Amino acid sequence: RKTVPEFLAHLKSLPISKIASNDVLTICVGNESADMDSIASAITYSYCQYIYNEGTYSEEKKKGSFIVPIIDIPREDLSLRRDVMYVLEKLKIKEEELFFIEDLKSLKQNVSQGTELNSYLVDNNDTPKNLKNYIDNVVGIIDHHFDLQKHLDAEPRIVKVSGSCSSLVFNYWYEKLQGDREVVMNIAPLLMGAILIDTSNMRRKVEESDKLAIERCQAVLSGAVNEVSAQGLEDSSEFYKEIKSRKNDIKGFSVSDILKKDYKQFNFQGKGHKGLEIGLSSIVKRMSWLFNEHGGEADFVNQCRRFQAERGLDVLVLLTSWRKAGDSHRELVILGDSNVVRELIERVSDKLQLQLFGGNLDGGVAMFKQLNVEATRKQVVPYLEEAYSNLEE
Ligand SMILES: [Mn+2]
Repeated sequence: RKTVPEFLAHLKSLPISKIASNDVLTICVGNESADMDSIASAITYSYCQYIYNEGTYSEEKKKGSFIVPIIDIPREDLSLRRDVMYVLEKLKIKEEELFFIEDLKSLKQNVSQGTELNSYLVDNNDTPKNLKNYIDNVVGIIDHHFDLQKHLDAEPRIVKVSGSCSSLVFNYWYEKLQGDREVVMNIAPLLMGAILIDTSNMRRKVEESDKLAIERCQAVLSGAVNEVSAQGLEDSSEFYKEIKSRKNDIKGFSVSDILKKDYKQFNFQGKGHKGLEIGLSSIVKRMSWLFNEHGGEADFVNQCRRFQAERGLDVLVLLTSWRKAGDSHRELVILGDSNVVRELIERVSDKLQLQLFGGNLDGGVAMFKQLNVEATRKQVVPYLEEAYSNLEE
């Protein structure tokens, strides 16, 4: 019975032909932002599949093959997620045991050209754009984002409301593993990392899936007890503070690091035959902090324009958020051609309750207080998409 690092090291020790089966190599990948949820969900799916197939739950059912968990970023970018590093350290998962974009490319390169590369998707429901030329078929989906209604024949195909995708992944596998306590012990830090960050320690965005996953972890982590003490929840709170603090820590990172470490890119289809290439970076510190840490407004904006150019974007959006004295604050900063950016912002300003504090839409760089403090990137993207659909051409 291998632990999670032992399972990962075992995959690393195998020839690709023993990972693949009948000319199919199967992976599981999260989304291009590679946050805690994407990383935890991918590793969990893959590890649970391994345990399931090796065990007696799968008897008189038949056993597939290994699933390689993928983290969809360059290996070097892992360190930008200090919260994730901390949680991986708790499980003794070494970075050299994990599989990143480089590894997936080496896989695709080192396997025969006739071998199909099929993917489970977790924390997304269509293939990340950067992997479209690597992945042949989507075979299963577990996600909690807007349902794009693709891959309707996926097995499983779970796209449902959840604070954390990881809750859905875990509950799915927990049933199949008949509550296997060892598995739960072996993944709990990674699972709870994702659930607690995504739900702000089970205080925001909580759904029945998250409540169930937590209940299941508590039962195991407690073991045999005559009464339930406060200690488990106290430990959960200390762990939350550690991960939240580290997610909130971007000191010492470059502007490019900050922009790329929680980033999603889209192409919006509009009335024009050419779409809008748009990237959105979600950031944990306010603009004045960012400026002060990065040589000032001018220097900071210069580095943003560089990142925009490098990623081939028509529009770059920065979404900041933070909490102070118990209250949420948000800002939205947009960079792009004055025409498109003015029209987009003018169409979403009411819903997002945007108040200009710097720049000018006509210059193509503008900075807004966002008084709709409930709206995250998950909401902002469709608002912008709708706005873009209304633009003439
Ligand atoms: Mn998620």
